[PDB]
Amino acid sequence: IVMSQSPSALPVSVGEKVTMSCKSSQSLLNSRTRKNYLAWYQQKPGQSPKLLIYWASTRESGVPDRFTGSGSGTDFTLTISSVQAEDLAVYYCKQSYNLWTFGGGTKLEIKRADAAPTVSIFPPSSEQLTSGGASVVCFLNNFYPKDINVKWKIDGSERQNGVLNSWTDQDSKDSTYSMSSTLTLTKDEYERHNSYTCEATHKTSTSPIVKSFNR
Amino acid sequence: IQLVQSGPELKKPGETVKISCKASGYTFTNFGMNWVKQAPGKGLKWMGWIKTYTGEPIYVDDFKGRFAFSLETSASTAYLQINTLKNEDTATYFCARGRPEGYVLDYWGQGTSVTVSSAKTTPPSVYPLAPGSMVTLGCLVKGYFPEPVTVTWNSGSLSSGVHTFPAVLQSDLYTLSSSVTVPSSTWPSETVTCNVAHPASSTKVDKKIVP
Ligand SMILES: O=c1[nH]cnc2c1ncn2[C@@H]1O[C@H](CO)[C@@H](O)[C@H]1O
Repeated sequence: IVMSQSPSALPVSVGEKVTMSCKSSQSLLNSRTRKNYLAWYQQKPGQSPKLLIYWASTRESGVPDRFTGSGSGTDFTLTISSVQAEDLAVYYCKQSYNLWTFGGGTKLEIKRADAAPTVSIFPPSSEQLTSGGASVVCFLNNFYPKDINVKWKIDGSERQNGVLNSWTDQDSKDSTYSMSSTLTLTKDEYERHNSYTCEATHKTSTSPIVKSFNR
Repeated sequence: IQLVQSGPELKKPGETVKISCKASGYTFTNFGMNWVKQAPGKGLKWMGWIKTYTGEPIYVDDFKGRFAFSLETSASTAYLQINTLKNEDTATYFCARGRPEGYVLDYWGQGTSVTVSSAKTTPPSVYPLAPGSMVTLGCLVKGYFPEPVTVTWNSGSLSSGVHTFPAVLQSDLYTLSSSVTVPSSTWPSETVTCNVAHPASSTKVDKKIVP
């Protein structure tokens, strides 16, 4: 019994109406009790999940009125009539027809104007080189939407191994995303090449945003 | 009704861990106790439950063999025992009570973090990130264990234009980077320093960013 949620992320504006869907691979309706065994849970960062809706459409005590669940059989929906700041969370559907299985979750994010990444590239520090290591670091800061790709090139050739990547969550202040990418090699390897390039691909630019340093 | 779980766990591969979950405010044996796994950046995975009345446990296929649910009913405590740990076991584990009206997980514990690594406690190396209208600086905090490290800029005085990237665990050690953006007219004129702390190793490091 597989639970499938879409979209995986959902850009919203405060105050507007939001809808997210859950589909089951098999019907969740108990004919014997005309009961659809499908619940909705909210999980904000760092917190434990919280039950919002059960039996597909019954609101848990205390849960505000702007949350409604609907649907039946294999197609279900969670609606937030007017979205508040306090509602940005991950929402999970969970079936309890046959065992208790969660869907993959839909994350609410704040929409805003598209922003191209600011790309910075940093040579290794003198103090790291004295240790024998050498990390080249690329920051892709304050972009929107969240999808982005980064490519490293050394002396004009694409490099894939040694690359470590990290992604922030949406920033609470300007609603943008950021990415860090670290290329780790030895001092000797680093001193063999001359040109280090970090190239970003993002929907705000028809060409890659490239930044580099020599030597 | 409250469910309180035990504290975070650090383990090497192969060992066992036992997590507890103490329940209060309700008749313990009237409701099932459930365990849910959540890997760091992933979703929720129901693991199974145990009937508190009769003590029989039920495991989903992925959790058969190595995992043990147990109870001490007189103390209203449920236990999760994970034997032969792997790195894929690194996750937060929640206990949660099952309410039969709805068949839902209505009250949850706060979660217990388990990290599996062959690393021993290791202090980080901290390195400045210097370039080459606005200028972006950074610090690289590399090769430490366990989490957390904390990073501030100018002893906390620098607030906006700062963000810190989530640590990633690669080859049993963590690495993270911080970023600060300041007006190009203010650096290197006004000094910028990253303050890094690693409590597990009592490490405190202040690193000035120089051009
Ligand atoms: O806490 C619990 N966790 C999991 N299953 C439970 C719990 N309590 C009752 N049931 C079981 O859920 C079935 C319907 O999905 C019921 O038949 C019951 O045996």
